[PDB]
Amino acid sequence: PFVNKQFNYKDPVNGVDIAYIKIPNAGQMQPVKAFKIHNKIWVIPERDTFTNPEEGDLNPPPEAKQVPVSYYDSTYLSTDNEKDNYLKGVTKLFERIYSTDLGRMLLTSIVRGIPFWGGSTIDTELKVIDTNCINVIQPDGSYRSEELNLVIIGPSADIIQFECKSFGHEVLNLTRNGYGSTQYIRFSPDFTFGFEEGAGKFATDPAVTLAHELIHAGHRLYGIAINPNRVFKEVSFEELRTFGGHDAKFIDSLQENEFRLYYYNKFKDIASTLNKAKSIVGTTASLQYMKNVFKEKYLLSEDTSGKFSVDKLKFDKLYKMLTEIYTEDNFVKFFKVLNRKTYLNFDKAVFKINIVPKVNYTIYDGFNLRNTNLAANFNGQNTEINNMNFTKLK
Ligand code: NI
Ligand SMILES: [Zn+2]
Repeated sequence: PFVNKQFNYKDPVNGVDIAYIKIPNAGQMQPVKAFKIHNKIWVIPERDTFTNPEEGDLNPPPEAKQVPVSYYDSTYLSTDNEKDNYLKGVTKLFERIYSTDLGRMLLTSIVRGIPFWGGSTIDTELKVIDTNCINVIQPDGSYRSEELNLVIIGPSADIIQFECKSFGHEVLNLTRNGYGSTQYIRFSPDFTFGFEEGAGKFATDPAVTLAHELIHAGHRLYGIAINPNRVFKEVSFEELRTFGGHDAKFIDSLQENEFRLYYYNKFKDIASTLNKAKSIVGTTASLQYMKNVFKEKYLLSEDTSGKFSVDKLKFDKLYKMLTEIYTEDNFVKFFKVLNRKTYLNFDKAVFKINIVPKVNYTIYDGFNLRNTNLAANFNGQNTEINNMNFTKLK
């Protein structure tokens, strides 16, 4: 959200909000420089070779999809200057999202969405799940485990394949059992995608793209994501609800109620677990403090005795906010930008962009800069009218 510090990539490490860290992902990875831009939110200006052991190399595979479906450059985001621009780009997009009431609400929900402490085998002990933390190097070279909700990280091999990644549990389905897990969003502010509205060729505002992933992240942080195997005529349920607008109508109402009820019961389990709890692992967190943190997250009701329960009214509000109010469609309305009308894009294009310079893109106007000839008719997003801002890869 509000990012109160303007980071430069070369800013000196301080072990607090600028640090070298390691990701839970097994293997002895080299520590990477990361920046804490807000409570619970970090940015790692590196290509993601870390979250998936089968995706550790950036070269195009022999059978790669071609532009504009995929795009490959093993050297993208390999230099200090690129990483600085990436950090600054990602930060600007957070400000753009935060500048809307809707984005302010979403970013708040995200910060509150601490992944549940369901790490213990003793059903009376509260314990953090290791894969919801990062290890932060300290001055003496020791590591300090820090909980976090969200990491923005550079893309893996396919530069334009953005998505939410998270570490799984051996038995728990964290993004689908109400628990939640730290979300790693593969994202780049340095490219964007085209759509058609000889029809004009427009570019998606990167803030909409990022907001889209943040919506996925919200579902996944509250453990209410829909299994990708659930689709409607086909596109996944999870994508249709996230995109919103016209295409949401293809979601089966009954199926929608099934999941609302399902996740209702999942929240109830969480409340019972909290009630049961007697021990807690760690240091700066009292069990009372954590119970309160999760009361806050799941909007639980608490009686005089201190017992937790789920309020169906509060639950309905929260669920609707996360699944119906936070949509790409609704963000487009708040940004007042042009966006493709339907989830599936049959006229794709890919462009290199640079959002960082003020002459190019602003927190308040994106590409459609007020008091320029780019202000009207979404001229700023028109790849032919605003051609200096969009370099077509193919
Ligand atoms: Ni229709
Ligand atoms: Zn999506």
